Amino acid sequence: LLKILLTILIIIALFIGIMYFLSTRDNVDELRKIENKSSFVSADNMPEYVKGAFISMEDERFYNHHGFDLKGTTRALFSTGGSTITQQVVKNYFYDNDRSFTRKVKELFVAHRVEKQYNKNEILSFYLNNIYFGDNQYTLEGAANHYFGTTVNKNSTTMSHITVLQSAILASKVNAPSVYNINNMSENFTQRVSTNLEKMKQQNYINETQYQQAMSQLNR
Repeated sequence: LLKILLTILIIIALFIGIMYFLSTRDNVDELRKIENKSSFVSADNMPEYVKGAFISMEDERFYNHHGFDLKGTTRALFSTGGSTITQQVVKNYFYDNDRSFTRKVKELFVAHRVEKQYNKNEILSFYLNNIYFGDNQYTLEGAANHYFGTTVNKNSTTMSHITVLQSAILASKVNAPSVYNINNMSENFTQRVSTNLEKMKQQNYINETQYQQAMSQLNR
């Protein structure tokens, strides 16, 4: 008996070793291809409320972990469905197409590589720069200009910068239901972006004067 559960260990292992060999490759720095994007901006060149508008909702402890976050993985494993900003990256670039257990696992193997190789600001720039804001917008810059006419490059001087409110909108589309329309937001959506403005105030990405600003704006 103690050997039957063993013979199930080495198969999961064999399957995990199977899993590894299949992640290769799937090789970064293919990930660096992103940077050529016409409207590519880098996170260091954005406001900190824009950075946090995503961090706080999606990956509340980004610069901490090294790819995997178990307290959000357990919540996904229903001790309460979160992906690290690193895993989303991986998936979005490579696995944008398919989901399967045999993918989510190797997606852990790949995300590991990208933490090994890149740094947190690089990473988070692939994330913010290859994601869908539901209008055929896959860059935060594209989406920002496209929905509000504002920019996310803090060094910008030609276009008007992006407001606090707007950040929580775009952060909160990223993983909203395909139904959640930024052009016309639902009571259900306009409460989702709020769950967000709270997570930034809470996490200190914004102050109470900025916070009320958005929520008055949201209720405008």
